[PDB]
Amino acid sequence: TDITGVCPDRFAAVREVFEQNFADGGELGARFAFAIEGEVVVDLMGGFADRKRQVPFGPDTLTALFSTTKAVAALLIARLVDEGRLAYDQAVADVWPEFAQAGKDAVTVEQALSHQAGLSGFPDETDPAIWFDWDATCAKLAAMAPLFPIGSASGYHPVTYGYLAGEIFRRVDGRTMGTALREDICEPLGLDLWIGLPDSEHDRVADLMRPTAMPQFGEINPAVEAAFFKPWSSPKGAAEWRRVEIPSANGHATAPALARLMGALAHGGTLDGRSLITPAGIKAATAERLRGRDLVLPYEISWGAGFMRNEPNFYYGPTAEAFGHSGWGGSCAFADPTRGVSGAYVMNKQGNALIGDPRSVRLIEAAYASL
Repeated sequence: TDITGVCPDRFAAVREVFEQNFADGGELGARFAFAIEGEVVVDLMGGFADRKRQVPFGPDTLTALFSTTKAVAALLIARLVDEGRLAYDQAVADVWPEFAQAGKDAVTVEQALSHQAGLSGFPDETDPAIWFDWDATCAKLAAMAPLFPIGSASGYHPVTYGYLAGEIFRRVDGRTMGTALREDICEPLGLDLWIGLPDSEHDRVADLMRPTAMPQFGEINPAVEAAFFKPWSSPKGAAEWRRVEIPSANGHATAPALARLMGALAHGGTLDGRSLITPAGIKAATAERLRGRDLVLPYEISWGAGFMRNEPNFYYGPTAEAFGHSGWGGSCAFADPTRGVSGAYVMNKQGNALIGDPRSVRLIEAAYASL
């Protein structure tokens, strides 16, 4: 396997681990980026963008991020709160009056973003194309009765979270998340990161290789059932799925784009001299809302306001208070404000680890062991 990119002598262990991930068919293509105070210092590429292995996974290759996108949604909300346009303990119904139905009139923003609001999936018969109709999806969520109580256990919302976060954002900011992301962050800072991908970018999107075997969920319950095991649990063709905005699942990016964005959260909220958020705003967004066994993801999880915190599983390295989010098949992006570092692993061969895919964990551990 030809590994290319930048990797200083200080991070030689990262290149070694990266090369080993490609051994014995562990990859199709992948990119790993590691940043110190917002500056990308490691950016390695290997393998192929296409299932035929005829096209290199290269500098402009975009990949679907799946739930790694949720870290971007969380940041966009965190900015609204930091700007004083929204408060984490504000009732969702205050900005989205229709949400008050079925007893949800007191659910707060931070409760929704930490998977407490009981809307992990639709339990009842649902058209599987509803997800392509933003208004119909939000209307169904607004009318839905929660599947479990606030402040009991989190029950990860794999798809619905993007509509909860996105609609709160839209009603407060005015723009969609993807539009604000592009206008306020990605265009000015030159980040190759998108929610809602125009057709002109589709030719550089990597093929995906679907998992060899299903992930091993925990005990069945109505939340995991609705979230993952219905005919309608997941979202028409590949181009429309790219074009629309699904802030829980359909972001597209390169690994350095995510490492730079999370790097700003690791470096006082500033990226290339531009303040995205205050330190106070970062601290408010990442504070633990609750911790314990998740009803949907088969893990003990400490949730911030949409960010996954690192303890107790340490899939983002050794710092307990680091944070980020991981994606279906193995991608991830994280920030460590304590050490000032950030990183992202973006690949197109999907594994069956819902979080903590060992390809990403080994790379992050090698990066930290190089510090």
